[PDB]
Amino acid sequence: GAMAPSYRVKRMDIAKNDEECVVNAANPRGLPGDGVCKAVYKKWPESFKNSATPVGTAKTVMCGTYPVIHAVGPNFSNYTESEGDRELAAAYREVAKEVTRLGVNSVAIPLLSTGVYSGGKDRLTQSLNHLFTAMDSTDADVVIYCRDKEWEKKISEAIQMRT
Ligand SMILES: Nc1nc2ccc(F)cc2s1
Ligand SMILES: [Cl-]
Ligand SMILES: [Cl-]
Repeated sequence: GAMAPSYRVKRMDIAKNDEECVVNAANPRGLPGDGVCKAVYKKWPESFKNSATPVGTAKTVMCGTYPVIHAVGPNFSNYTESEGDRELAAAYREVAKEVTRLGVNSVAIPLLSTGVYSGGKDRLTQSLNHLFTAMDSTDADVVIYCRDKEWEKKISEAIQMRT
């Protein structure tokens, strides 16, 4: 793992990450989708061979030797707040298992269920806290990707708060 495991946040295209593997905010059917999922499809299209997986799970497919971890957050349009929250926590726990199995020293990760799966709500804090619960016990350097200038500030603050 990383010598001093850390969290960082960058405001850029996750398709341009400088990490040893990437987490896709995937749909359950392995379709190209939109947002992060569309950029991942354009950069690593080979990774979508048999990528379909249920909500609350993660499935890794290699693009050459570069791992793409397809993590399926819930669509809060379809789920109750209670069941959506349980599936969102589960998806990040499956990501932590896959990152550990792969033996990577770093991972690029988006906030799951915060874009077109958010059901039109701000889920920054909900999704980030589930990311921390899952990844805190791993020793990989985690680099969180966002697009919004205000989200970059709010994620940076939440990382710095814990030290
Ligand atoms: N290509 C893209 N990368 C990201 C990374 C984070 C994000 F929130 C949106 C996008 S769209
Ligand atoms: Cl960029
Ligand atoms: Cl999303």
